[PDB]
Amino acid sequence: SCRCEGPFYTHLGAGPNVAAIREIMEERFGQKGKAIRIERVIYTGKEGKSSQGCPIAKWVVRRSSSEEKLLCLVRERAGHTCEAAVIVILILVWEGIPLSLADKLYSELTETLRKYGTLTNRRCALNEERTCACQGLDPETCGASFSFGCSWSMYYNGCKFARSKIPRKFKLLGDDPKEEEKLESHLQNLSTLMAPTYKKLAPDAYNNQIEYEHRAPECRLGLKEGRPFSGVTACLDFCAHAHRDLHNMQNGSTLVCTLTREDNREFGGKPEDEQLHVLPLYKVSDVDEFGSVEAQEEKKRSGAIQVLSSFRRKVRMLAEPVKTGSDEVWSDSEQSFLDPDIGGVAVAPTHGSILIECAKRELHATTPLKNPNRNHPTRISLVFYQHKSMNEPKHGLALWEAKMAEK
DNA sequence: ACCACCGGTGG
DNA sequence: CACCGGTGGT
Ligand SMILES: O=C(O)CNC(=O)C(=O)O
Ligand SMILES: [Fe+2]
Ligand SMILES: [Zn+2]
Ligand SMILES: [Zn+2]
Ligand SMILES: [Zn+2]
Repeated sequence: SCRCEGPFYTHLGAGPNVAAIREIMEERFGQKGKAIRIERVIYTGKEGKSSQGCPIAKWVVRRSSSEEKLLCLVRERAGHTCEAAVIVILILVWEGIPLSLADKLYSELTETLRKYGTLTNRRCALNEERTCACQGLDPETCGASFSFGCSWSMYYNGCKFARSKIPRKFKLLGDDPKEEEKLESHLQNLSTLMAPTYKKLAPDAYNNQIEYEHRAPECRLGLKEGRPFSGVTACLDFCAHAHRDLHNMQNGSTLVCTLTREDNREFGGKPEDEQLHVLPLYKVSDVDEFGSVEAQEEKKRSGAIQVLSSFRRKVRMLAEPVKTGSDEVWSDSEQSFLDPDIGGVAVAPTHGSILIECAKRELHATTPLKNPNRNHPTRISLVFYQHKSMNEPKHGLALWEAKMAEK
């Protein structure tokens, strides 16, 4: 209840002040002090974008040291003094899965998806004018998104598998059952590993996604009781333009596991290239977690908060909209950088890291790669989610069979 | 409003 | 190659 600004929700969760969040996260993660970093971010509502307008970052929150284990972005709600005055927006576990696992997933998923992977077009693959080339213009190499598990379907108002006699949640090109089983095993195993981390760090969101686990098990991933996830998307060097995951269930979240190219697996030192995760409607604070101006200035000079970097680069523009050859034009971010209130708070997720955010409510995006290449990607993101209305047994078979019966 | 959306099956 | 039809967002 409230009687006292951006989307309001508390399932990640929330408290009367920044200090309360620290207690909450210290309790959840188990460690105290340095291990947990909290950045205050400010919702401006003014979207950061290039002149074209594709995703851009204005600030990059980077892991400060090996000591930093948990990053939490918090939004202090303008004018509130209640028990949910400050809410958690993003949680990032730098050391999310074992590094040997992360190395092995990188290789295996890249190899499997490049040869047997089947494309999944998405509106967020393109800018508003549907004329950009953020993915790269080589069909064999361009960044791409692949969708697996279950997903919601307007045609059934439920799982897309409502008619499927034994559906293939991990359909690869053509036929090969053995390749699909191998891909299934990796992502099933990873789903299984990630659930307890999700329970631990975002229990309220985890609990919501678990409610109907026993009613619709056919629409859940994972091999062990506690199955919050329904679908997985693999994004290889994919530039996701600013969007919200509107199909996701209410009061849940998305877990994003990041895998990086081999030149970007050591703490510190720059790889080139690098893909960023962006909240285009936020700016960073004047002040650090505990309210010190000097402290936040130190982070800026040390690079824990990297202040970008207005650019003027050259890029491709398609002569005709994709609509569901090209010319060079130069892209600019001068205007987003002129306005202190135009947002673009980004994080640089590491190899093996796990990012938690309410992707349904928060506008978000990933930056385009300099030279996208899905066959040897700079970044692979593994995005775990549950869509709305995935609460019926057997992929909603009964419902549709019954709805068509009355006709 | 109203355009435009992380597919599948039978034929 | 053609039916099935929910709903946020500028
Ligand atoms: O790649 C991640 O950081 C973000 N992924 C998405 O926003 C998505 O595919 O819906
Ligand atoms: Fe998304
Ligand atoms: Zn673009
Ligand atoms: Zn309040
Ligand atoms: Zn299903």
